[PDB]
Amino acid sequence: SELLVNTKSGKVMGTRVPVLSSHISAFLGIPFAEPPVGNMRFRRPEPKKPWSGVWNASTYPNNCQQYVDEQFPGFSGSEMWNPNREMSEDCLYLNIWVPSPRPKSTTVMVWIYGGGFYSGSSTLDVYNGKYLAYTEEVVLVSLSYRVGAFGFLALHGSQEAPGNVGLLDQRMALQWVHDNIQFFGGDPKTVTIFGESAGGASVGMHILSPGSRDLFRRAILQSGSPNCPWASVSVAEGRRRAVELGRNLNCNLNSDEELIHCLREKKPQELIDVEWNVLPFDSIFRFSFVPVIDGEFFPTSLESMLNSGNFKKTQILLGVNKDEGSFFLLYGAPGFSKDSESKISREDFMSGVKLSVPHANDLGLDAVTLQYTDWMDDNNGIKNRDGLDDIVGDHNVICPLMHFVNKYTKFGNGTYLYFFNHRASNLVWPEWMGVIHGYEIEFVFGLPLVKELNYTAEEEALSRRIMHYWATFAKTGNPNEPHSQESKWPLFTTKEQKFIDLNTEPMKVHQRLRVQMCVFWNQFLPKLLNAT
Amino acid sequence: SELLVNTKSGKVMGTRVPVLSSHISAFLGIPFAEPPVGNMRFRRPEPKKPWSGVWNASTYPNNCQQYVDEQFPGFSGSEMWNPNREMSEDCLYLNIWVPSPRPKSTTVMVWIYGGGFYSGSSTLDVYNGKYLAYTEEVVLVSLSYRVGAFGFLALHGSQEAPGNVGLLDQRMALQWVHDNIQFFGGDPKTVTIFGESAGGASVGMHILSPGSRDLFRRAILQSGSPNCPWASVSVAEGRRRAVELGRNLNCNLNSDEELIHCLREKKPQELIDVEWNVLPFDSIFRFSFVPVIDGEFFPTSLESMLNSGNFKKTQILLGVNKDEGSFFLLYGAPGFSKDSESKISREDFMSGVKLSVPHANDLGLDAVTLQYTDWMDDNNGIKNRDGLDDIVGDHNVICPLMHFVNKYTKFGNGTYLYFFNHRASNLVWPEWMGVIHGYEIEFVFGLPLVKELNYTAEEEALSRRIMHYWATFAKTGNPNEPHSQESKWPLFTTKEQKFIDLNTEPMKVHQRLRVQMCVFWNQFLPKLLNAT
Ligand SMILES: O/N=C/c1nc(CCCCNc2c3c(nc4ccccc24)CCCC3)ccc1O
Ligand SMILES: O/N=C/c1nc(CCCCNc2c3c(nc4ccccc24)CCCC3)ccc1O
Ligand SMILES: O/N=C/c1nc(CCCCNc2c3c(nc4ccccc24)CCCC3)ccc1O
Ligand SMILES: O/N=C\c1nc(CCCCNc2c3c(nc4ccccc24)CCCC3)ccc1O
Ligand SMILES: *[C@@H]1O[C@H](CO)[C@@H](O)[C@H](O)[C@H]1NC(C)=O
Ligand SMILES: *[C@@H]1O[C@H](CO)[C@@H](O)[C@H](O)[C@H]1NC(C)=O
Ligand SMILES: *[C@@H]1O[C@H](CO)[C@@H](O)[C@H](O)[C@H]1NC(C)=O
Ligand SMILES: *[C@@H]1O[C@H](CO)[C@@H](O)[C@H](O)[C@H]1NC(C)=O
Ligand SMILES: [Cl-]
Repeated sequence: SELLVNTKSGKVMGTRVPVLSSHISAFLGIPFAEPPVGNMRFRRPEPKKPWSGVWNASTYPNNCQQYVDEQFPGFSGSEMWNPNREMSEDCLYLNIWVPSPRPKSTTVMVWIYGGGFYSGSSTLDVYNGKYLAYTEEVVLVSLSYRVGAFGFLALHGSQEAPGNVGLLDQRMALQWVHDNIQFFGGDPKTVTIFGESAGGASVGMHILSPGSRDLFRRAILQSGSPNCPWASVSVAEGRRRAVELGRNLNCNLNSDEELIHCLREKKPQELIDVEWNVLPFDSIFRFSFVPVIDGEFFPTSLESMLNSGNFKKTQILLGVNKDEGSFFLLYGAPGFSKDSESKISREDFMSGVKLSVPHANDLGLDAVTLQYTDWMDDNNGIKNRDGLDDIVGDHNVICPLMHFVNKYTKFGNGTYLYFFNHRASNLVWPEWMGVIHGYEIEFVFGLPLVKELNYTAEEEALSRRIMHYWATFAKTGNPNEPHSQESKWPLFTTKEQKFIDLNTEPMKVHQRLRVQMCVFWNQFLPKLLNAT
Repeated sequence: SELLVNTKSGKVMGTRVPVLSSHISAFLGIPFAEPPVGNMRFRRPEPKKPWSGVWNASTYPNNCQQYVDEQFPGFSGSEMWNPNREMSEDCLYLNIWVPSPRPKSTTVMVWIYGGGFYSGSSTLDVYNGKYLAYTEEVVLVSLSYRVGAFGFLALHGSQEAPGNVGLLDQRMALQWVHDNIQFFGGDPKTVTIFGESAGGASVGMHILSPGSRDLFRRAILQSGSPNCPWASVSVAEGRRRAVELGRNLNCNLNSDEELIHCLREKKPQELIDVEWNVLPFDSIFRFSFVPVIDGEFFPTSLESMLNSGNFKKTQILLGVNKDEGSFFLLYGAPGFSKDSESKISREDFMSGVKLSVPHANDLGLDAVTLQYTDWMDDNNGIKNRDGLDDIVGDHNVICPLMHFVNKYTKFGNGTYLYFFNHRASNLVWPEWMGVIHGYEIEFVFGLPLVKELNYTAEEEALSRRIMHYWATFAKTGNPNEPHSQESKWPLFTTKEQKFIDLNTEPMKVHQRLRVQMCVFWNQFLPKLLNAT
């Protein structure tokens, strides 16, 4: 039987699902950890102890407990990212799409969802793996992990809430795949982890963390990077927010044991209701419970590891979207509306600058402002909008990722960099928002191949071109098929720094993605804020 | 006679000079102060004691003791700036061109030479005033003042060497014009002072100084302004350079009397020969002995005075050239040469900005470098050269002037702003140097009118238009004749900030001359240097 598979933890029964006038096998909601429930909230995951009988792996599992975005109720553009399944702390499950008939020892890609480390689901419509698994004949795995305080509360010193456990949640799913993927046709020696936003930074953290390196072969990062200013926090700061979360619920605060114990008696949503109140500043693109640089998952500072070459040396394919930051301005900055062109007064631009670089002193705010303001036209509400759009995208995604791409490529065995700048013909968001953070995912996952979704012919062609790049890279370490006729995506090299546009037009090679702005973000401004 | 004039100090006898197939009157070498020699070296000028008989005022006077530029011996492009007659401390003379026949109470323009306060002469071929006085029917005066240590050695506290005496020289010539220009057909109620480089800052400094505000009606500043970073020093820095100048001549240093008595014993060129060894920094566009902010010529800081409106309220006309900095890099900065295009390596560019901003910490040099480097092309030697050229131009002339013009226009009674960017067809310097510091002077003074000088027909028109702009402004406060078909040079206003190009093509109006770079130079970099 194709759908009955005996794993190291027990038997599993999947389901035949249809894809594009064909079918493949799906195993949905396979447990890989013990439920982190009760006195195991905030604790490192423990391996799923084995079960008797047959797991019904035909339905998506629960979603992890997370903040639900209700800004625009019923709007598809926002709720495609919201939980589509009941929420529970019992969430550590994974999904598998296997081609039919089952391959022998074929390539495995493991999807890690974003959502800023406080949200995200493996069961979203847009992460439906059946299209990619079927089209590129790969075994496709959605893992899940604890987000928010449940996944990343960090009281360095405590063994009851040490931090990074949502990252260990993913490491443990990776280990599950290492021990079990062969039973589905997967080659555990040819496993590509990929992920977007917080998922891309996660990928980058498994590249960096020694405990994770040996559980996967290659790596893809989309709009995310380990060193992003939002992607981690120091031990002291994570202790602050953890204790501050307690104060916000009348938790006794003398000791970690008593603090932890209070927070474990709480209902999930009570933690979630106050989760955002622990941030140091009025922020945009900042999140309360993210990884901590602890000396265990992360041996030292992310930057010293990058200098020393202290990370996994492999091939990586990574990139960013044109307008990473627009979605965050819409939600968190004055002057932005989903229902107007969001032309931005000067006064609102000043406020958006403040909210966009939380940590900058006054001098740093003046530098940022100067760097992005056209002083022949400082009242042009569009240039003020796009300018602050660039600010958020450059500060939080593009420039952090270029720092990572340059540091990594000095030691890696091959880098491929892309600039995704197609705006979907069928987009539900306004034109000012541009190529939005997360909207390359639907092309990665083959959704433009569904005729009823009404993407254009050349959008289907772009999706197939992207899936193949991803898949060919996952098999071979190179997005291209060598000595084949299609134009060849070049290696990013230390010296020439090439990268490609990803869109419906023929390929274009460029060099030095956003150096001018990124020199500011990665070298000048850090020197400026450091000086006092 | 018409050439014999009884002044309040004695009779002078001028000479009849030809100009453009006509003739006018010239009174050369009229003395306006007592010769500041021996024991009156470094001291405030005293007014010329009256003489008996007829002063031969028919040949140019001596030039003040100055450093003579010898980098290009016999080369016309630099020789035209050097003394063209004997140098003497006995140099406090002025020259007057009067149209023939002698007008009744007409407009008076008093020229103030530049030269970084260490050099310059009233008697250069480009400062010949016969063309301007004849063509525009004005009475043209050119004064002189002590330069270098002789004029600006400052030991504040002392009345033997108090500083600024070169500015007082100018004032006393202005006062001589107020008292005797009526006898030459000049209207002492309608005197316009004008000058270039150090002369422009001098004009500007008289606007601010109270003891100078009544000796003229209105002001022209070319490529200089009072706040230029090379144009003044504190009393402490002046005293430091004065004591250090003594040290270089093993002068007694225990007291100002002892130090000054020692410096009055040395021959002029002994002082000159060490004058440059007192700068605090390896720098370009910096000069040893310049005006002091003493509390008396300037009652408070240049900035506070501009803020409180503590200056003369009238009409000013002012402007800059396109490539002010080129000349200073040629003489002082690596990779530059008079006989190559002077493509600049990244290395020489770094060395370049270090000499341009000698007062800057490392964060400041970084900011400058970030501000003028194209990081898509950081090794383009042309872009690096031009970049360095703009850094010197903007920092030393343009942006200092723009700060002055914005501050002045709040309180003034009318501002006119120019941007001179014609490159003379017969120029003897290389193309890379562009529109050079000082090279619109030949158009102000009508040199294109001389057929033998080999200008174009369109350069004569530009000079004729410039001269008429200058004269008309001096006579009325407005460069525009108020009917005059043409194209009217708009008033510069606080809000709209209009200026005009000066070149051979029809006048265009723009707004916010170099606002982008000047926000950096006037607002951000100073705040950075103060913060760190
Ligand atoms: O961007 N949203 C902007 C935004 N929304 C809300 C509505 C949801 C309730 C709290 N929820 C969030 C909070 C904060 N930041 C959030 C970011 C995303 C989603 C909810 C947030 C920071 C301050 C504390 C509360 C409130 C404040 C906001 O500032
Ligand atoms: O810190 N050191 C400061 C420094 N000083 C100089 C002046 C050198 C000779 C002046 N002679 C010239 C003048 C002018 N314009 C010129 C154009 C071309 C050539 C010579 C010119 C206009 C104003 C009057 C003098 C050069 C480089 C420096 O770096
Ligand atoms: O331009 N600086 C570069 C420079 N030049 C020279 C020319 C020889 C005479 C010195 N005399 C001048 C000095 C300076 N600047 C000058 C500019 C024009 C003409 C003579 C200068 C500044 C530094 C000290 C002396 C020597 C040393 C230099 O280090
Ligand atoms: O700033 N504080 C944070 C913040 N939180 C929210 C609430 C969650 C909605 C995120 N849901 C979206 C996601 C992504 N892309 C989106 C594009 C458009 C609309 C929603 C998107 C990609 C990564 C996964 C989630 C909104 C705006 C914010 O800025
Ligand atoms: C597994 O669950 C699905 C969903 O309800 C159902 O269709 C199927 O019959 C179940 N299988 C068994 C053996 O219970
Ligand atoms: C990767 O490593 C192999 C051998 O270890 C080497 O030959 C190859 O050139 C490397 N490729 C890149 C892109 O560094
Ligand atoms: C001044 O005197 C006469 C005019 O009376 C003139 O010709 C002469 O050249 C002048 N003096 C000198 C030294 O040139
Ligand atoms: C000041 O100038 C303005 C125009 O710039 C004009 O009203 C007048 O010339 C001056 N004002 C007074 C009160 O004299
Ligand atoms: Cl002393």
